[PDB]
Amino acid sequence: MNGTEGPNFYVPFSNKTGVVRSPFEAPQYYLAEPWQFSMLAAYMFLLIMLGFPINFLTLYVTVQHKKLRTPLNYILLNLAVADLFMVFGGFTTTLYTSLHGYFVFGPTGCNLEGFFATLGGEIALWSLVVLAIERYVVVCKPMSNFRFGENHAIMGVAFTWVMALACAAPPLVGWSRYIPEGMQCSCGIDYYTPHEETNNESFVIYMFVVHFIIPLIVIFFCYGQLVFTVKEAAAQQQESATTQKAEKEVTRMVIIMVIAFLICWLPYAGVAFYIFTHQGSDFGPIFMTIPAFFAKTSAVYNPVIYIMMNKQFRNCMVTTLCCGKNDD
Ligand SMILES: *[C@@H]1O[C@H](CO)[C@@H](O[C@@H]2O[C@H](CO)[C@@H](O[C@@H]3O[C@H](CO)[C@@H](O)[C@H](O)[C@@H]3O)[C@H](O)[C@H]2NC(C)=O)[C@H](O)[C@H]1NC(C)=O
Ligand SMILES: *[C@@H]1O[C@H](CO)[C@@H](O[C@@H]2O[C@H](CO)[C@@H](O[C@@H]3O[C@H](CO)[C@@H](O)[C@H](O)[C@@H]3O)[C@H](O)[C@H]2NC(C)=O)[C@H](O)[C@H]1NC(C)=O
Ligand SMILES: CCCCCCCCOCCOCCOCCOCCO
Ligand SMILES: *C/C=C(C)/C=C\C=C(C)\C=C\C1=C(C)CCCC1(C)C
Ligand SMILES: CCCCCCCCCCCC[N+](C)(C)[O-]
Ligand SMILES: [Zn+2]
Repeated sequence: MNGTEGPNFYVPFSNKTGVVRSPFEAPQYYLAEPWQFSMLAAYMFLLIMLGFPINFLTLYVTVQHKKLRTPLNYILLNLAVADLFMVFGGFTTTLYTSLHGYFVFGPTGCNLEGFFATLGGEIALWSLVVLAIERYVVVCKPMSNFRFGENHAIMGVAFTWVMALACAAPPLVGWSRYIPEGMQCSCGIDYYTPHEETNNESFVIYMFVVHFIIPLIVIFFCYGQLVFTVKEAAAQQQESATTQKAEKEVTRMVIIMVIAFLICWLPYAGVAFYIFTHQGSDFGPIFMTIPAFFAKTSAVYNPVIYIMMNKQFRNCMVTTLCCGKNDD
């Protein structure tokens, strides 16, 4: 056996030397150097100390400024909340797990870490869908005399929560399950075992198809409509050069957010898909540790892209932080 399966775990280390233990029962220092566990800990600590203030700040600045009530403003507020859930719901646990080198909080700890990570990632993915569609509607206005206003914004946000929970929750109640990965200090979906009792196989398929591929199809479609229009379907829409310059700011930003997501999550995606199609194969704990922990920057990069690429949000922020002068 290249790894060590247990009732509820899969250590990617051979147990021929009898050293393997359950990531729920004892430290995993046999897996790698303890200074590496300190690196993860240190890492999570930074993510928490960065993620807590940039998200809250985003959330706070948005609420405080009434003029910040467009679909973008709404979507980014939504991410800010999603990220605070990742930070406080998940990262605190992954931090503490890294410090002890195992899930001292047992499977309940693992569920927290896996849930909020999955939730935050998916909320970001589906939010991208809502934005692309909003860019589509606002930049090409295909449907009739329609208004993607505040009302749809709310419906947009609720929508992201629905899809994301459709992915993150089922493994909490019997469809697949959260399971330790890599050095055993973070938890992901079970790509590792078939465990037919929780119908693992069918969940992983559902996840990759509905919670990765489909959303990418939708965004790709929208991206199609925008390239086309910015080309020859907009010169007939008489888009005044004055609005386009502000609607191109926002369009560029969404595109960057989409690229950042791919940069952040594809590596995890690939390893997961690999493991899934090579169960039992010989891979170490480092194979998934790097992509998994890297993906956790998803809790941080969005508000930063926001601050850096949306002048209106930026100015409001400086205003909030400087009190009065640097508004809404
Ligand atoms: C655990 O990992 C090892 C690799 O580290 C996997 O073992 C590999 O298994 C394949 C078959 O699935 C072996 O291929 C066979 O090679 C012989 C040559 O003697 C050939 O006649 C067969 O037709 C076939 O091609 C491969 O050699 C083997 N690698 C080694 C060196 O062990 C294994 O599948 C993984 N899981 C298990 C079973 O523990
Ligand atoms: C990796 O292999 C090691 C041993 O190579 C596994 O740990 C060992 O597990 C055995 C069987 O559970 C333990 O033996 C116990 O013996 C008493 C006899 O009084 C019996 O009453 C128990 O039911 C049990 O059979 C043994 O203590 C333990 N060895 C130690 C101390 O490490 C280990 O479980 C394997 N990794 C995993 C968790 O898959
Ligand atoms: C230098 C990399 C060459 C190895 C490429 C292997 C391609 C095997 O096709 C499998 C299809 O998987 C999708 C993308 O492939 C990337 C790695 O494949 C591993 C499968 O998870
Ligand atoms: C640090 C902990 C992590 C990364 C735990 C779990 C992550 C997932 C189950 C991720 C799922 C996916 C997302 C969020 C978006 C890209 C596709 C996906 C299905 C791999
Ligand atoms: C539905 C399939 C999606 C798979 C996405 C794959 C992205 C590639 C990322 C690196 C994976 C390569 N590998 C084998 C080292 O894991
Ligand atoms: Zn409306």
